[PDB]
Amino acid sequence: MAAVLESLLREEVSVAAVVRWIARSAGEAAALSSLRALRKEFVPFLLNFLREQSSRVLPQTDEPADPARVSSRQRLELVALVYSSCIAENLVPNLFLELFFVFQLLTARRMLESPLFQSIHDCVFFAVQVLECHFQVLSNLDKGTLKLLAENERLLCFSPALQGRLRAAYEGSVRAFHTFKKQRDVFYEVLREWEDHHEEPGWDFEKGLGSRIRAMMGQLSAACSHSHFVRLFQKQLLQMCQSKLGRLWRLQERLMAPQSSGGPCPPPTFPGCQGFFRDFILSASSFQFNQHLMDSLSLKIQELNGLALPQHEGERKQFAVVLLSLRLLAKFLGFVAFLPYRGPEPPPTGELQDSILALRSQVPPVLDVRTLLQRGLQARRAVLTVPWLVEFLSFADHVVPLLEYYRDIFTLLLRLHRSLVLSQESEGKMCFLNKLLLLAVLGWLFQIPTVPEDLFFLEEGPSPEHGLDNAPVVDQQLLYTCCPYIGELRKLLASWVSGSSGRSGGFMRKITPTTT
Amino acid sequence: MAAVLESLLREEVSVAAVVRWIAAGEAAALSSLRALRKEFVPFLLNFLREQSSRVLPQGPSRRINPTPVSLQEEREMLRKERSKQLTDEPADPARVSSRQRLELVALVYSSCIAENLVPNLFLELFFVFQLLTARRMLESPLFQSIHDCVFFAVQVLECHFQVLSNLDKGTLKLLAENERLLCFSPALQGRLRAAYEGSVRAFHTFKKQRDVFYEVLREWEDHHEEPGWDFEKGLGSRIRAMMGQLSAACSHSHFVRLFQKQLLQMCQSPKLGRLWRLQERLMAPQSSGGPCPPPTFPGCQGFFRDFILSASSFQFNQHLMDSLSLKIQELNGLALPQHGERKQFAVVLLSLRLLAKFLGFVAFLPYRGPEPPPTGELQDSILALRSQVPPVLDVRTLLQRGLQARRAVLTVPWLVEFLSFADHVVPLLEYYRDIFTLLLRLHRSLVLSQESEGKMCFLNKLLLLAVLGWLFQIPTVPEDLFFLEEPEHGLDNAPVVDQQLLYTCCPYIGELRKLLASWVSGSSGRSGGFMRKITPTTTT
Amino acid sequence: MAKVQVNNVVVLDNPSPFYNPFQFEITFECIEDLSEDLEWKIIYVGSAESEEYDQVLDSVLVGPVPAGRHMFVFQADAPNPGLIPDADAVGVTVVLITCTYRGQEFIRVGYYVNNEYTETELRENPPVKPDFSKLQRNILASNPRVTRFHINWE
Amino acid sequence: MAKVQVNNVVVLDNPSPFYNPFQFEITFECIEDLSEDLEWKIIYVGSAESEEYDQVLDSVLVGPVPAGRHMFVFQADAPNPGLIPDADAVGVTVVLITCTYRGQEFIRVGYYVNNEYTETELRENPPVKPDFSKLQRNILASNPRVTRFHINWE
Amino acid sequence: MAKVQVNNVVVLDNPSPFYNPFQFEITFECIEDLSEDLEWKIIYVGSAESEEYDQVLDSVLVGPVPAGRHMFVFQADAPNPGLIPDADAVGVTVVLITCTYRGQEFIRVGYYVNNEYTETELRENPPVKPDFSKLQRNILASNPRVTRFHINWE
Repeated sequence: MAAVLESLLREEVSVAAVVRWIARSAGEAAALSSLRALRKEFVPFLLNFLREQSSRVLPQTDEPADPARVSSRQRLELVALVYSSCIAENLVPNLFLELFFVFQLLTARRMLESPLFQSIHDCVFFAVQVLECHFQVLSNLDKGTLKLLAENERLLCFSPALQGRLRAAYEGSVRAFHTFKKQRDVFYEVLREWEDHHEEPGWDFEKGLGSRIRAMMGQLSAACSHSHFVRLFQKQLLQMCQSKLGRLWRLQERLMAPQSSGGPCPPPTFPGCQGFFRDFILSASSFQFNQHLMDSLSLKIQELNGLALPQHEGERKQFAVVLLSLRLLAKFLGFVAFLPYRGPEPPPTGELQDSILALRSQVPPVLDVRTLLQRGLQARRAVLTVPWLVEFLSFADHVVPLLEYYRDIFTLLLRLHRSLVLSQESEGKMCFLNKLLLLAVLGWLFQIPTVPEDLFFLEEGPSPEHGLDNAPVVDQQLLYTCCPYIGELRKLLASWVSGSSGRSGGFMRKITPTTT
Repeated sequence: MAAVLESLLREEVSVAAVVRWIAAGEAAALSSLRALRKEFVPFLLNFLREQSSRVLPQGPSRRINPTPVSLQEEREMLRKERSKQLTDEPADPARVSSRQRLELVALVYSSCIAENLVPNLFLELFFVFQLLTARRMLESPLFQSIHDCVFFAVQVLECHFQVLSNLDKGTLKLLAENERLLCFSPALQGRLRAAYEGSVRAFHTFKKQRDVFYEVLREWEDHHEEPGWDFEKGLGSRIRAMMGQLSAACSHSHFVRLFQKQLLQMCQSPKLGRLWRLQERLMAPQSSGGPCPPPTFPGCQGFFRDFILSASSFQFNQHLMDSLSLKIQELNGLALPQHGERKQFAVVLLSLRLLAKFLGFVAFLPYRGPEPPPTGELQDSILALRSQVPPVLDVRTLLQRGLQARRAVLTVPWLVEFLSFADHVVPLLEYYRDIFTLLLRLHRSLVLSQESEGKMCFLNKLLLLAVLGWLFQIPTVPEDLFFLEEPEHGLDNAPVVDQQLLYTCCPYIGELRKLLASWVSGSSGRSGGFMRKITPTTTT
Repeated sequence: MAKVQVNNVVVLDNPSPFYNPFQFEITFECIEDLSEDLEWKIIYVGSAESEEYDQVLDSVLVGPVPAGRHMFVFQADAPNPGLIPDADAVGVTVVLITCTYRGQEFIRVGYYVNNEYTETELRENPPVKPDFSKLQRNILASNPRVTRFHINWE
Repeated sequence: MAKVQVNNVVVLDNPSPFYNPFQFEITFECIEDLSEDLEWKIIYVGSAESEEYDQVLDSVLVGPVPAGRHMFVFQADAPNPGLIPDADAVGVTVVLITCTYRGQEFIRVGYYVNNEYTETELRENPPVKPDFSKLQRNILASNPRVTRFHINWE
Repeated sequence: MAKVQVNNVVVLDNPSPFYNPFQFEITFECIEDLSEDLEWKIIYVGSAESEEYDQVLDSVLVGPVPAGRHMFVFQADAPNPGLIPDADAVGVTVVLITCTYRGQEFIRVGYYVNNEYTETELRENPPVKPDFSKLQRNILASNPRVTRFHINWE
């Protein structure tokens, strides 16, 4: 709880003044400086207060919305201005998670000086008012979202100008021994067996393939030819995992959708074909195999990061392939490397902690990430290197943030985040799509339970060539593929009109099953 | 290769000249054989071992105690069945074939040994003791008789008093009692006689795991000495289940701590005067492994080796590998005071050697392949694939820091032993080449005949030379490394090394005593020639 | 690991006319007793262009679930033809089955559905207005579809 | 009844050359304790033409024997080739094992011994003088002969 | 992984007087056929002081070994009493039995030897010089010490 909010609500200081005071580093400054002890606590206090207020409204005969039935106007306008100006100067870690919250507020249905949002109309008016300040971000979403958002009646009721602007924006559219051969034959047979039988119900991977794999590994260890097996494994993984007839594929895409309730920020999980190798590696339980795999993957990752991509201003498609391959390889390397230390218990504070830090800090990391990030960032090319680095750290354990080595990397990332302005194009000299991709991928990193939540807030302060940065290399398809969670805004919009007619709801009709 | 030997044999140059050259017309004459300087020592060595092959070896009222658990009748049947079928020679100086050539060869050998050009000193000494220990059967071949061999061995052995005076009582007793040296140099035997008379938070399941581990060890030490015992067959099931439970409970740190503490506590150390000496016979090392035996785990250290080989889990190895590295790093920097009597040095060294041994064994386990990379064109691919991963311990920096501030004796042993368990490809890498060349440079400088240069105790130099001479005969390290490659007062000055420590560091030194005892145990030509042969009996 | 596994799903009354209710028999086994009641849902895909045309046919909540295998029969009503656009009225569609624990989906079962006219002339020349009184719906039970997810069961 | 019973006799080190010593593993039985020493002898038959060529190889004395299933290994030297007749040296002959208690024997055991040349060219035409330096001794342990006596045990 | 292992060793003829030759019974198991002949040795440590009084008894070769398990009995002659120093001639000592393959030793077994006067007055106070006609040899078969080494076999 802070005294700044009610003070500003009661007409003491300008919103821009507090936004500059929070972002940077005559009596208005002195009055604001009297509450210096609450400067850091303003943002989470405001976010918790707003979340708690919506509990009355959010779903923890229908009446259409009416702009003339609002309870008040001035307080709502001030709150909306504060919220919009907090996003405009990047006071919050993840923009798309905040866009999901306003969209949820937009579809309310039923049920300090005074509690706010006492009626549905107030909530709808708030949602309309805040959304009006972010035309640029919405204009670059997919076609289906533009379809759904341009036909809704709430926007027409509360702001015909917004409906007209969105409607106009629609038109924009597109040496080895003999036994190695026998082992590779067995491996191909196992792959075919999984390719065929993994889909039918009742299948269990361990019970059906927990015997032949171990024997294969044992005989391979006896023959001592792991290098060829690892090379074949890596080649197969890279070749296979990546990848009217326009109706079958579109329909089938429903049946391979991710978890429905996991959005907008879900934990990492291998989708589809990539899920095969995870259980193979888990059930192998071999020391030599893992070491060879780590060496090969590290060498492959380091080799690909140094490609000199030619540039012209024709078209080029290699960028998507190299980026996706780098992402996959980094994810697998991160999963394998930190396997031993993935403990489910955080380290309690006290003298006992220092022993763990001393013990775990004297071994070098499997891949020097810090120098790679520092060298890359100096010569632009940030868009090529940031995503896979983010993927690598996503699988770390609880100790890693407490270690000294990675704190410098985290500080560098935080310093980079604050420079990613969206409106200030005149000085950025950077394309919009790259900004949107980098902001989305950085904003997802801070939501994982492993990273401490307070690291984003408690920092006093963070503070030349022509390369791959300026070219508009990122495509909407690439952005949606690398950011699978962006599309959940459309799914929430679709449910607005689907659950309208067939609103049964209750009468849960308990049913008791049977057993032999 | 033999041109230099022929020139030196026929009185053309001086031994000192060629010794200085390897390490005004004489310089011009020697410079005519410039391209053959590097091959002189190996050629001379091989020629010596070849000429030795003529003489050295190639390569009734009885009573019993029970243990609990007329002849005329048979003659007719026998006839029916048969019809139906129907001294040692004495040695003295006077029967030598030659003196000048033998003296020149012996002097060259001694000069080469003294200036530290040979790879190993003790191997050459063991070869001199073999040439001194035989009894039966270019311009011209050497060694027509045992006399020639005995005279050559005695001429070489004359100039090495200082090394011979620092071993234990037994070898000096038998060397002073020798029946043959009396014929060739009474003064040397009197000298060694005077020397002999002159010498004097955790979970509850961790308790169950610890109890199981303690129960397991109580099965090994009381049944590992009965014949027919097997480790993996008898214990390959309980250990895996306990280790899986530990991995499920994610409590590897405490178990690793207990394991390391127990290993350090037990593996050091747990009429009596006659029993202790008698017991040493049964625990003797391999009778044929010397003088350069391969690394092995004698005593109680072998239990942990089999335990690791049996467990084979990913999680356990990483924790052990980190903990041993931390313990090794901490112990190197201890500031041992120097001044009464100090004993902590022995404990520190014996701990460091064991920790380095176990870390080196665990770390290189995945890569210990059977074969080298046969070619020079495909090999660079594996070299590139291998050299990228950083090592588990910053060993090169530790060695460089240690030598910069004296402290030589406290670093070389455990570092040298750590490289022992390396695989076959290591020496080809870019990183370890600096360590190996630094070790070469250190080895060259140590000379036993000079003491004014600096201040190093004699036993320290002996220990360093003996340890460094054993690394280069390991089969994994290629032999061509030696020849092709071409401030404060502190710990290195105080006399901290004793005879007991030296004999405990290098057990292979004592094989010289075995060769002397073999001579006197063979007091006659017992049971020579053909031997009894027995056909085994088979059962089903 | 998942505490609940679905053994086999068997299709009933195939084929059947359009107005016939959907029927399924679900076989599943649970290793240990659960702490909350299991819920099931069925969604019909009206069209492939958008998710706005989905019908929520029914949802049931199973009673207390002890260890062991369990079997039960599902009954649900037919979809309303009015909400279905004509373009996707005749063709191929998919029906989905989902079960959630603690409000988290962890198994999704899909079946191909092909709707086609019984009569020959209607099959060759369907009318402009899709007649649902003469359409037969078949279930391709030969090719079931299953997809699983990792959830926090505790 | 016989207090001492010979259960089995096992022949060791067969086939072997001539100079190899006889090695018989024998297990015997005792109904009750024996108060005196058991004397064993090994007797080699020299010739079937006359009894003057038989030889005595070795004899042993067995300590006190309590009731049980005791066992010991009998060892005897090779026969001296200097007294065996030339016509009988090459061929097949018999060896005998007997037991004596208080100067009188109660059991006689006889095995059959083959002295056969190994190499075929010597087998076809053996020389006039037998050559013990390369001949071979074979024992046909599969067909032994047994004879039993009644003895004044008391 | 070693191929040939010993399974049981049993000592024979104990206790016995000093002049009796040593007796042993060894059985061993084999995994796959061996190429060259085996070799065995027996070493007697005369004096507990040092190794200069070691007496070799005998060394034999074992014929070709097929796969399976075998058994045989080893015999060796008595040691020479003249070379034993009179200080070690009464008390305890160690007897060594070793095996070598391809000229490499790979297993060693040893026993404790008890040499004591049978007559109690000589056991309480022994004579100034030995009398080997009254000494008895006892082998502690209950506590056999063994040790096995890893060697090259191919």
